[PDB]
Amino acid sequence: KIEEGKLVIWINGDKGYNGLAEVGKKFEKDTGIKVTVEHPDKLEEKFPQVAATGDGPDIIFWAHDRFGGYAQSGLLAEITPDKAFQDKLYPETWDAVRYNGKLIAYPIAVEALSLIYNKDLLPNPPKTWEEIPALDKELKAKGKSALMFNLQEPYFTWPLIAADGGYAFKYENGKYDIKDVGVDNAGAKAGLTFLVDLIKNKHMNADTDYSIAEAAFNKGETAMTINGPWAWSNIDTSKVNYGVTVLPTFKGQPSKPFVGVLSAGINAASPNKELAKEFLENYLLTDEGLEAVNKDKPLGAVALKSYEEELAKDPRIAATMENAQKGEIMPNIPQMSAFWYAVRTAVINAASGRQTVDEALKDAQTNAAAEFSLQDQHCESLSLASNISGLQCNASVDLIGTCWPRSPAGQLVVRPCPAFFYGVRYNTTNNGYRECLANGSWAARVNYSECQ
Amino acid sequence: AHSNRKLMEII
Ligand SMILES: OC[C@H]1O[C@H](O[C@H]2[C@H](O)[C@@H](O)[C@@H](O)O[C@@H]2CO)[C@H](O)[C@@H](O)[C@@H]1O
Repeated sequence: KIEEGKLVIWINGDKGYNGLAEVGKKFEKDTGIKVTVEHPDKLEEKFPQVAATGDGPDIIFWAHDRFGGYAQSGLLAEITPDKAFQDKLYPETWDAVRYNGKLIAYPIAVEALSLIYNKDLLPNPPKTWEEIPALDKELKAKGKSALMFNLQEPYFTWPLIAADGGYAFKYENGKYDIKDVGVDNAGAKAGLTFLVDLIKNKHMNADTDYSIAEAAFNKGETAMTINGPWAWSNIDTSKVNYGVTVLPTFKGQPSKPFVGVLSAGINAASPNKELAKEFLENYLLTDEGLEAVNKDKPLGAVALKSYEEELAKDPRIAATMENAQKGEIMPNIPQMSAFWYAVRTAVINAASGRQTVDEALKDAQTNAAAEFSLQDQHCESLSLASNISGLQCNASVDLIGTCWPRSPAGQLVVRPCPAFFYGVRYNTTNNGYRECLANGSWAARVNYSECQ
Repeated sequence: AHSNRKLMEII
């Protein structure tokens, strides 16, 4: 249900979709192809759902990290530009959009989070994070808040968590180690501890999301925010006298923003592949094409050599890139979505008080690694019916903590009924039955109707 | 126990 002879593009909401729409109009009456730009919610999870059944957009615009995941599902068509086109862009930005050696998207621009401050409210910005509590109770007197940023997305809070010692996956021998997740070490705790300290002291609202912190800075109510290059145009509309600068440093260590490369991937199920190609290559990735989007919302540092020479002299890009230099580029492995979600959970729970940091982070460790919880790791080993020819249900646990050992498919598995003297678990003469199904998955339901 | 019979009926 995604038609031919027309281009439908999906970009994030905060990006320059209007500038991209202007590039669409230029392309519309140059060939004769209808180009329309949409910006839907949860776009980065919508796409792998709609496109997975042949029906996504033609082009999708996201940070390079999500693309690795999509690539694996084969939602993205592999793009082959002649080596002569690849010269227009910086050679290293092509690596960002590489998965299994296949080039999967076109690198557009580099964005990293920067500390934006109000030159008027705060003349000299804070070098460290520890001085913010001190420099808030000062501003709170004069009816203002010191620091406000989106606490709802991990992309924003992670630079702080990462500052001391935290990281996603350890880069070992030209690769990423997926069992090794440092989302919960000493440095990661110190980061999230101090972040909660700001909430459980009324320095920052744990409610605060994007448009809230966005509107407040533009009204002139908050001293500092943390945002990306896209944010700059609304701060211009409001005509605040502002400065983009390096993020504060926590425990002497610099803050480590994860750095994204905005990329454009072509939908595999799309029939308009070459049509899209000529749009991106010939129209979008060019001086005017990138100027249009940058006119709408600033892109950060672009990947296009020619245009970047110009953007380079902008003092705001200088600070953006100086921040990116302290941080790391995102991995584009599929385990990233797990990591991101693993942290969203943790930061949310810690913020609301739902969990103490150590608890929230231990869960985050489990989630990002995608392993069993401490409680359940002992099910892993179990497979009391094994050395298996054919399909299997892998050792799993159910919602009571009953291990279901690895079994060949199409077989009724039996395990003793749990019972509980208060917390204390024990086994009865009775049996819980569960079928390891013919297709290799455990039956959703465990028949526990005999343990009375 | 009780909040665990309730669980086991659903589970
Ligand atoms: O918050 C986790 C989120 O971070 C990244 O998404 C960013 C994106 O890179 C930015 O350009 C901007 O639009 O904000 C987004 C989130 O607020 C990751 O790319 C994404 O996987 C992850 O969900």
